[PDB]
Amino acid sequence: HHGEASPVDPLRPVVDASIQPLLKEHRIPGMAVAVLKDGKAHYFNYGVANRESGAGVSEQTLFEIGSVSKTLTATLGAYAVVKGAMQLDDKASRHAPWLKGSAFDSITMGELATYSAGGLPLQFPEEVDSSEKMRAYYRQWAPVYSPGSHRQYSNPSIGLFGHLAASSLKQPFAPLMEQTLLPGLGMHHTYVNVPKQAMASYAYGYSKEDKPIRVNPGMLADEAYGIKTSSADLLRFVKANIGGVDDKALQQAISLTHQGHYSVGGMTQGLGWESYAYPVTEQTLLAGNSAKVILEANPTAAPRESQVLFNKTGSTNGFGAYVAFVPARGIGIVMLANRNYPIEARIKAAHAILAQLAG
Ligand SMILES: Nc1nc2c(ncn2[C@@H]2O[C@H](COP(=O)(O)O)[C@@H](O)[C@H]2O)c(=O)[nH]1
Repeated sequence: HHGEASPVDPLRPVVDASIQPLLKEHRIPGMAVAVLKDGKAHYFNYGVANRESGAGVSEQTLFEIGSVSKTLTATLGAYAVVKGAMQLDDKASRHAPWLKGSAFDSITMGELATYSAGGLPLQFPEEVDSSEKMRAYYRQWAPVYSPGSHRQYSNPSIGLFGHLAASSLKQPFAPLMEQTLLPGLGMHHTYVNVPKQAMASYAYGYSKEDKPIRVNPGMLADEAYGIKTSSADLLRFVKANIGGVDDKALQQAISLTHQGHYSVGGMTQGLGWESYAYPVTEQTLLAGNSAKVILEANPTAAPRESQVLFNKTGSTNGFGAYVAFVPARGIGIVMLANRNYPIEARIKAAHAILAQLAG
């Protein structure tokens, strides 16, 4: 492209300098990046969304965001709190009579949401592939740790929280999310189930062997890791987490997702969101998002006292996402890739970009 005008956005060189080495190094087919600064959204797009169509990534491209979905699930849950349909200290079996008689008689909704129920695993056992088998699994589950004592990052945990939260509101999760929560968040290009009308915008994910893949149906996938969104919509969510929204209940729910419950090292666990004192060292940010924190059980420590950075990683077999933002500084970043590349790479690059945005 020698002789073409270079893009005019003065933030382009900052983003490029961090993102282009990322795409080359881990051979990422496409990434949509969106950045907030001084009340304005800046979109930077790289590569291709679908190798069959050759279509370039844009801020309208739909990516799987994996566990970033948990921030939306948690917001739905907080929304049920605000509406009075549940409290975080409710026993889980209050909201599901099929749970009465089990350990979930003594486990709170809050503990489900914050992966501190007592050692629920990261994933369902593979044989748990139906709603009936799911119910059986929960009723027979044996607590490993006492409730509240340990964080074990778990899809069955926040998955069940999302599920009972929607049950408290007398609506199935996916319609509730798409019809009430997401439109209130201004997220009109975000889906649990991507409709016919929007499929052409849906990227393919790409495995380590460069095979085109999309997320597999699994139990409570909708609740735990099943959202598809664009970088523009996700930046609207960042903005909603900073400036707020017009729906009064949704506004409260957003604030509730920021409230800390406990900490692990420098990370403080909120509802969905994980938070850090800002400015935050790269090492601290990497530690909070490390294999140790993600994969193994960690003891719960006292939460950080209520400036702050909020963040969440998301991954599926073919996608890698990350979002971080600092409300006190009006800055944020959304990075959505159609390849599941290392979390450490995501944090380092976001780290770097946010630091230059902070000025
Ligand atoms: N070893 C292992 N890693 C997982 C499993 N599920 C997700 N991960 C990884 O854990 C990290 C965090 O997931 P995320 O929070 O980004 O969805 C990602 O690197 C993701 O690929 C799993 O079942 N086993």
